[PDB]
Amino acid sequence: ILYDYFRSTACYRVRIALNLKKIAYEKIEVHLLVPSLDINGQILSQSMAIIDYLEEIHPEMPLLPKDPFMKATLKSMALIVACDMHPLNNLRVLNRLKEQFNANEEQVLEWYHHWLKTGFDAFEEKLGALERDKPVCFGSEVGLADVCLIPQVYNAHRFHFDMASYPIINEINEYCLTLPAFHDAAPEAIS
Amino acid sequence: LILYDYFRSTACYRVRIALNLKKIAYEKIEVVPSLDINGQILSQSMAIIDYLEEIHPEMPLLPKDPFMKATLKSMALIVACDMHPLNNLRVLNRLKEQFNANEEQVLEWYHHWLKTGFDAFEEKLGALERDKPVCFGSEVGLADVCLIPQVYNAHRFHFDMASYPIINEINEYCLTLPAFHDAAPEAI
Repeated sequence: ILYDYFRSTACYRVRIALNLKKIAYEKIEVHLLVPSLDINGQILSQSMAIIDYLEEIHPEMPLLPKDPFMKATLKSMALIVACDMHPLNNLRVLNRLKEQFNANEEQVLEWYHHWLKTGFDAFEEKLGALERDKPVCFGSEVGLADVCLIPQVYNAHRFHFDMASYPIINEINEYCLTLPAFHDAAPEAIS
Repeated sequence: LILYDYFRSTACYRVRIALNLKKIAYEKIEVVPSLDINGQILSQSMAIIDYLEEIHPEMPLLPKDPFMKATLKSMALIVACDMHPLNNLRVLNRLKEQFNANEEQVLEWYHHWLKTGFDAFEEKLGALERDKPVCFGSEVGLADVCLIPQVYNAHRFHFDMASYPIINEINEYCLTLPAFHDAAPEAI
């Protein structure tokens, strides 16, 4: 049982992860902990934690390489998104800017775009040191970094940030968006 | 094996601790954090620790049960994801740059995220069993490694921890152990 909010980036990651490794689950659409997984009564939060659990009980369709260093390297790229980007732009943060600072619309956008630039700069950076056979983050299979990247890029277009500066990312996103696992997990697919 | 380190960076504090718990020898350079493995560099504090845990399985920072392992992972994420990033220097600077925020406004911000996170953390703590002041069971783990340094940030910024009895017990206990004590910024 996945408890799901369709506008949630975190939830988008989980939805992709569940598809990629072809895990049979069961969705429960709610409003506004999401995502959260119910495992025979036992509830688990935090999208990165949720994904690592899946990865552990369902080792097939690995979202990470075996090489301990590469595994950690890809992980840290997923963290760039999940730690150095998403947290700053969460609805809760935008609202604090509005409460505390009565941020007008251009202000929220400038803030929001600021962390996009910083996060995509760093991401495309490390991206440039890896080799790939297709437009995925690394290698010849889609992984954890791609799982976290697609939802972040979705947010960026939604807030109309211009991706011109990030060719490799733009390619990977385009590629990934043609897989059912990604496509069917999109928020639009939900409604 | 090299660690680019800053003594008062709570992310590096997390890493220093894990290196100690695992008794891994390493060269420390005070400029982060970044781990330099034979010329190859790795950069996210949570990624680094996961690397230490795969490369050095012994002195496990997490239990074997997949659920409890995931559960403590998520508590660690409460801190690493829902707390620390919002209160990073770069963010505070941004508030003063974009909103010309003042001291007292920066503090209100900083404390709001402290409160929000500790509330959640203390919450999940209440559902868990322990035989000493650690997050879970009778051995320190990854959650402890992330909690202590966050707590340090809370004191450093004069945030009242009165409402988090368990957290406060854990912080106290863990700081009695050399692995934590010797990784603290004061020690550095």
